[PDB]
Amino acid sequence: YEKVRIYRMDGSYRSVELKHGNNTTVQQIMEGMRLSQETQQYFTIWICSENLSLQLKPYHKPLQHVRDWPEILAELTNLDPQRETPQLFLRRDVRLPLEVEKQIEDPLAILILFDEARYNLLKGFYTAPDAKLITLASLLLQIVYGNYESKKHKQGFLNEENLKSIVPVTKLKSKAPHWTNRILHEYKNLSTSEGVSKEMHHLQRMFLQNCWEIPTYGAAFFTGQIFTKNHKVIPVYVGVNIKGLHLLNMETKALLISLKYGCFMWQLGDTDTCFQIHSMENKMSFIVHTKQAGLVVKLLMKLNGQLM
Amino acid sequence: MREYKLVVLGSGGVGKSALTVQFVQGIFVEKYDPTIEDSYRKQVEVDAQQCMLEILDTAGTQMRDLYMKNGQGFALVYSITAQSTFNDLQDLREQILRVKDTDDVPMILVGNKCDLEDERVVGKEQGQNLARQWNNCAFLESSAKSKINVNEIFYDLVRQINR
Ligand SMILES: Nc1nc2c(ncn2[C@@H]2O[C@H](COP(=O)(O)OP(=O)(O)NP(=O)(O)O)[C@@H](O)[C@H]2O)c(=O)[nH]1
Ligand SMILES: *Cc1c(O)ccc2cc(-c3ccco3)ccc12
Ligand SMILES: [Mg+2]
Repeated sequence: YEKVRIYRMDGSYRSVELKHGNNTTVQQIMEGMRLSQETQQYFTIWICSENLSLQLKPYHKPLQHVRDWPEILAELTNLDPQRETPQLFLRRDVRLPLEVEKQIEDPLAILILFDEARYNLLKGFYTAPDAKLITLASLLLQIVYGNYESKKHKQGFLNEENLKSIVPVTKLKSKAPHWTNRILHEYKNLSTSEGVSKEMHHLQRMFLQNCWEIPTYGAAFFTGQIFTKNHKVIPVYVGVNIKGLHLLNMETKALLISLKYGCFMWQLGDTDTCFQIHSMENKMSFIVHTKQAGLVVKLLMKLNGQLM
Repeated sequence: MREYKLVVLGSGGVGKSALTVQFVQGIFVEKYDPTIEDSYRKQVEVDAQQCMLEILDTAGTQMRDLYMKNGQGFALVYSITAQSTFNDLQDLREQILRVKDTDDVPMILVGNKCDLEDERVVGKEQGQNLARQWNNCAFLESSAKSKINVNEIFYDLVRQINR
């Protein structure tokens, strides 16, 4: 029989039988997982290589996307396909309303969402102030390392090797080493406070609660370029989520602009290779050049239309 | 952070997945979904060391030769309610030593479903007796449902790999 590995962001995977070979659909693969109809509604199958991630649809055949990946890369990116082998992932549905996520109680759905959120945080895709990042680091210490012990954690426990797993990689160098005392204090408060539940799925939901207010939470990230007003090229990540549109500098992950639905407008370029954004009251306009502009605008239209 | 490659082997239905999922995710898997091949990752602390565990959850039937070539520690699980699953582990122990070409292989004998004390078919002494023949191999009676002897299955394999 045929089988495929469905990965998650932490490196784990689950093998699923392909009853219909490469004609098997996302819907049929989702049924092959160990997910109830409660756990299943929050997630879907993505196909991602190192520099292109695509959320698939229930009717899509993911193995044919793997087969056609060099042509998909050439249509949506300017990458060379020889360094990009795609894999199939189980990830949060980009259309999942935040209001629906906030009502989730299932421990498995929480851990899957938590693991994806932690992956985005450590990679730097979550832009947030220092206090929010320090709180997230303290929760990761409780989740991963357990209860705080002064014997074990008070001094020289938060080296770069241990700091890397609790803070964004973009802050690990010139910001995180100044955070250790504030991180351990909140870590100690978490453990010594019996008013907060040490249940695993309860701690993971606390982590997500802090992530739900980050502007880029749950965003699908596309790749593009903008030109500076005397013109310089700036590679950017184009993040589209249920809140709106966000631009990150590709090199630094710094948040260039964050726009909520109803405060900006979009228009697809005539050549499909770009889209323009008009902000309200900001009275400014920028254009993002990307071969994914056709997907960015379509996703923007659906996620805007979802909000009532 | 040192990486540890652990492999959970045994016949079907013994609770290989339920033990792994309880350990990694803290959930008790109730439904019986026969495994093809699942892999899990989990960071733990064994003897003041941060360890990255890669736990391979295998099929009750089967690619078995590759699991043993690559795996560093092996949990051999049976159900105390099924005699045949106990009998099957002798071949697994012997085949592991064959692929490794040595008897010094990190290994633990696990009698699962010890919460079903009434449905017990395999006694505790018979399990200890088996681990004795296996060059004084580690032995635990565990329960994925009651969270009894779950973490120390994998902690003990880490310690055996470190020695
Ligand atoms: N009462 C009880 N039931 C258990 C225990 N461990 C597993 N089970 C039950 O036994 C059944 C089979 O468990 P499972 O983990 O799928 O075993 P498996 O070895 O992974 N099967 P396979 O080899 O086909 O993948 C499930 O219904 C599960 O709930 C236990 O400690 N106590
Ligand atoms: C066209 C469409 C609809 O209808 C729903 C969801 C979509 C998601 C994407 C996407 C997510 C990550 C990358 O692309 C694209 C199109 C979608
Ligand atoms: Mg199993």
